[PDB]
Amino acid sequence: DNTEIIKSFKNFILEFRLDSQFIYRDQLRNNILVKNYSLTVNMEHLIGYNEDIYKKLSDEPSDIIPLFETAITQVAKRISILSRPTFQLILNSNANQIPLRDLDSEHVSKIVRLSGIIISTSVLSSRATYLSIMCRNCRHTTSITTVSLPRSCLSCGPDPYIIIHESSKFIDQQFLKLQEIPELVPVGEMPRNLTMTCDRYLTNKVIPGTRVTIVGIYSIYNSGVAIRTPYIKILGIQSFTEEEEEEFLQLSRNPKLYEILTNSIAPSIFGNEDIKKAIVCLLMGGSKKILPDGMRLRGDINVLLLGDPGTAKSQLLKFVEKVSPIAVYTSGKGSSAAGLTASVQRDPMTREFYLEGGAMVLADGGVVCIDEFDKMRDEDRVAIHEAMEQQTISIAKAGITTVLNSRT
Amino acid sequence: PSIQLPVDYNNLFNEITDFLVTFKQGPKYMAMLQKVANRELNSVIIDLDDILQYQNEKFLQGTQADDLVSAIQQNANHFTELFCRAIDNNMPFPPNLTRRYFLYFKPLSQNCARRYRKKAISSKPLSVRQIKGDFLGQLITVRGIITRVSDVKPAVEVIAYTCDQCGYEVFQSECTSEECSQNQTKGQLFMSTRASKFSAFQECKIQELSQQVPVGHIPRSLNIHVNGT
Amino acid sequence: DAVFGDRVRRFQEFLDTFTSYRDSVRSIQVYNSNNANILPHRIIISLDDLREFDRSFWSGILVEPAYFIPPAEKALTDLADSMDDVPHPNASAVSSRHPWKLSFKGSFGAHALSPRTLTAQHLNKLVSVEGIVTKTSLVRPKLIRSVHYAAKTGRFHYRDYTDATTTLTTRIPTPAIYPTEDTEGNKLTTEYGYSTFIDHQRITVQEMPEMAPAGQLPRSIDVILDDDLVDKTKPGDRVNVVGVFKSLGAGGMNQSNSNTLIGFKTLILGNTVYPLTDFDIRNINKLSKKKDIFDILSQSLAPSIYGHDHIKKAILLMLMGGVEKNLENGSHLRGDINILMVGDPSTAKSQLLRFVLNTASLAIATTGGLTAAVTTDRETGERRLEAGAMVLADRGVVCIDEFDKMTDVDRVAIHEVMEQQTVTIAKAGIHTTLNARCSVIAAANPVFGQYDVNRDPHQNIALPDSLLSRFDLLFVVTDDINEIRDRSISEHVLRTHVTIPFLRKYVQYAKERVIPQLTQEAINVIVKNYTDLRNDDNTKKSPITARTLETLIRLATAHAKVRLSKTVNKVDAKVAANLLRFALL
Ligand SMILES: Nc1ncnc2c1ncn2[C@@H]1O[C@H](COP(=O)(O)OP(=O)(O)O)[C@@H](O)[C@H]1O
Ligand SMILES: [Zn+2]
Ligand SMILES: [Zn+2]
Repeated sequence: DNTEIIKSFKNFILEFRLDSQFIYRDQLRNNILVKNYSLTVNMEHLIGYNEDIYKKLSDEPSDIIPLFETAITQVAKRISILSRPTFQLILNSNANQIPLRDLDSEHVSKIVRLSGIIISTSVLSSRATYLSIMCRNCRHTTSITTVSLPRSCLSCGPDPYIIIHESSKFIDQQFLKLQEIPELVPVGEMPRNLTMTCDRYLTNKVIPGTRVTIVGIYSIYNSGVAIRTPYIKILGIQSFTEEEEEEFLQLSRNPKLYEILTNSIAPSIFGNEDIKKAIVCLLMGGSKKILPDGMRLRGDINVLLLGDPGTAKSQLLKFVEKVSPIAVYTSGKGSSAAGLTASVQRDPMTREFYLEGGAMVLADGGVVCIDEFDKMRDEDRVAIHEAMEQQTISIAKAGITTVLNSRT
Repeated sequence: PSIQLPVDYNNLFNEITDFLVTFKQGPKYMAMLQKVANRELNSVIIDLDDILQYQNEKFLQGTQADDLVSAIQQNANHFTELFCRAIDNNMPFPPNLTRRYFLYFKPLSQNCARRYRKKAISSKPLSVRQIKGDFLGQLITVRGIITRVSDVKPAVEVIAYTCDQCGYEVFQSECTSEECSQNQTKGQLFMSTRASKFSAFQECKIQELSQQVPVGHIPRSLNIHVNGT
Repeated sequence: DAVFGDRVRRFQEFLDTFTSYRDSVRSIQVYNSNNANILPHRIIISLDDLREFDRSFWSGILVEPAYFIPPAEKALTDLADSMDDVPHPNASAVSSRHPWKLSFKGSFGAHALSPRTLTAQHLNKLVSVEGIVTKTSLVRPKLIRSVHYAAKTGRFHYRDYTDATTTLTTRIPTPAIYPTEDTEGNKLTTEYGYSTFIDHQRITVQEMPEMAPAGQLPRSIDVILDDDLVDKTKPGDRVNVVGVFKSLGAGGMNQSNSNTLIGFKTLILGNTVYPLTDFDIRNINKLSKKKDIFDILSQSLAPSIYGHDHIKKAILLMLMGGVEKNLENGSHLRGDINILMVGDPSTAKSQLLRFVLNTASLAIATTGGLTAAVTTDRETGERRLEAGAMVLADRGVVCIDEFDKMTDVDRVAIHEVMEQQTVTIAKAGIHTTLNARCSVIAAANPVFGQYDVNRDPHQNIALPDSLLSRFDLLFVVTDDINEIRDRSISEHVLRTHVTIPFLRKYVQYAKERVIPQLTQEAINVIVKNYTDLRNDDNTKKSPITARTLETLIRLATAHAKVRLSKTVNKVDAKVAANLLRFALL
């Protein structure tokens, strides 16, 4: 029965044609030549090629994805033999993404699509993928591909087998933390975090503060009466309408665009045209440049409002936080260097220390709004000096040291 | 699996007995054992210089001789028991459990070794850093400064018990004596602390001096255990 | 099995077909027999020679060490034990039983990795790793073979042991303790003098920061060393280590233990450790005789800065340095020179400091553990001192940025470093004296950001006068704008919107081979100039003390080194006096 599924995958790889070319076969051959044992399968082509296997994958991928891995491995080995390890499945998709807050007990073991920002990444971990074991009682050997060792020998007492280390294979794995965009979080709520796991070629592709699009499987694992920690098996990470493009180009073509936008910044406030234009410039921001020696010019524009109280200075920041696509608003009094900048904290779910981004790390590529700036402590200001002038944050805590970039 | 070595403990034990009987001060060690038998002295000190002198005397007399000093230096852990066994039979329940005396070896002197045309590497005042793993079980002389000493602590060598069912003294919960092993009823053992073999023990630590440390390093330390008198 | 013996014979054929290995083994044997210190039982195998001898065997060593390396070790040990009869009456039974260890050299192929590039795909392979030694563990001996005597049988016995680290192939482990009874059941007499023990230590290697990208934690990996490699390195050493990257234990495979987080432990079984012209000299000596060579060398320094000729000259003289002396009374005289920079922060101090740090061969950057009087603890609890920049820069130069921001403890420690060129460490249970013969270059900035040119740094920066007096030269720079000159210097910036390799050899040779002494020519000049400076009661950057005379002597010696003359002359003293007068104004 599953032989038909394998044959269908083989056809979808070898014989599928798009743009008058065998795009999947050619891309897998190119990956083999590069020696990258991974295949990026597009779900939009899969649904158009065969709907029944798509239904099976969408409803019960539990056996389908082992079939995907083994079929891709076999087909790639056939291609390598024709031209002259287990190949990883990578999924690219553009279907509608379910909100993170809408994930429930009904999407168990179902492949879903998500989007969010990475706030923490763990160190790499080595996991077994192929084992050879020997019985200590009688030296009988066998191979095994959650996995657990056999309780009895196949030829010896309970638990007789031991692992032959020099005849086994292992793979890497990384643990990731995803959360919803704070701009999409209504006030009065802490953004929901989500645990994600990736392995082999999908590791180390993101750092905290990165905004990504996810294709993966919703699942749970045991780590409250029956509060099983949910986690995501990462399958694919990605990181305007034509009429919208025309509308915004006409807006650019407007002979009075600059003044229109200047008035558009806080129209419910009077005057203050100079600071309005300066805030417009801040919203657009500068252009990045790189020196020939490798150093980067900070393109961010930082403006200090230093006037008398009651001059609509707070209202301007609160309005920008609405307007900017990426915006973070926090008070100087209620913040700290460990909160504004990155910090190292231990993850209770995986019992490991994690590098966790701060508020300014979350604002990477955007604008942060800070108020009562004169009232923060000097150490926080020293860290903000680095954040402003070098676009980096230096962390030296416990027994680890690291530097993390922040284009805020 | 069996292996062979040139060491012969029969010849070494006979040489030890002959040295004890013959080496004059009457014999020095026979006089010491007489004092011990007179209950005047509590511990016995064995001088390797005397053994080397006896070996050189045998060499000059043309008689048979084996390097007993080097044998003791290499495996002092067993040669201490050999000397104790020799004394237990030559001094004027298993015996080892009831012994209350102590024995120690004092090192060779460099002048004596040079006078007998031999190199005394073991007694050379090396530092704790220069002691490799090859010296495990070997009698060595270490030069350094003591940095920590612990107070006297109890150190029981053999724990003693008494049994109500048979009255035998048991040395190490159930009596292992022959009478209780034969009988179906066994008397529960209780710790006879006053009969237990207490030994005086202190913990000491020695450390390198400043002139012994290499460039940019920290002076290493070593643990010294002191027992008996 | 038969394959093990086949590979043993193959390695014996490798050793015989290239006698250049076993002849060195013979030389080591002869040297060891003559000393009845001992040379280690280790030789280095050229990977290219093994590749050209047996491609399969070399590929097996690189890719499947567990099945190829132990046969090679056995073959080498057999060749060593069979090349001579070992006529030693007693050493033959102990010292001759140590197995011989292999080392590798040459091209590593694709196995040239960093602690970041090292991944699970490289497991069970012999790889070479480049990195820095963060810390070292405590050394302990390890039992290998136990020898004991069975008194009741009248004959000796022996037993061997295996461990997952020392055994490349997964042999059956032997957790048995030293035996008390043998097969015959008789009580055994322990033979410590004939048992075999080998020392062992663990070190951690981390990827060098020079290639580490930002936004990720640094990558580290543990390396195991034994016998002769047990104490060959210290923390902070750049190292290239070759070893087998091997995994150990189990990632929760026993019983259920189905936690997703648990991974397998991995490490490297290290086996080889690599700690990290006349034409030029003659050209240097020939160039030294030109009258303009000093100015040419000064202009080659700091090409990114226009003007500031005196600062470049001072930097060159400081790099040249003076000459230390010893006296019959046991006293020692300082020869090195220090430089301090003061003024507006962004104005050219960072660029000059960058050039000095990049150009000098032993330049260490510092900013507000430099005292080298703090301990770092191992994982087992024991602790060791960590080196400080002021101590590591011995016979070098110290570069300080934001010198004003350094703490008072650093100041009171650096007083002795700058004055007596030494560090007096006095701590609880640790007392030692270390040499700190380093030249110091530092930059400091005023609190207001704008330097008050009408006043000395004693009020603009308000550092202690005792600390300031330890700097031989002081310079104040501030962007006093002249529009045409600023345009001329900034056109190069707008365009962005003697060779240094020879100069470094020049400085190295001059400081290495030239040791100038004083001469009657400079004595009168020094006395006259010092007396004139003392008589000059006009305001100056600093008062005139004997330290000024010492600075004059040091500058004269440095200028003589620039001239590569072993005797000072009047021109050196005149140049030193002119430079000091420029600095004091
Ligand atoms: N030009 C203006 N047009 C309209 N409202 C203004 C203007 N200037 C100030 N305001 C009023 O002032 C308030 C903002 O004051 P705010 O800047 O928060 O005080 P503070 O400077 O103490 O933080 C708003 O409620 C706003 O209505
Ligand atoms: Zn079995
Ligand atoms: Zn009893």
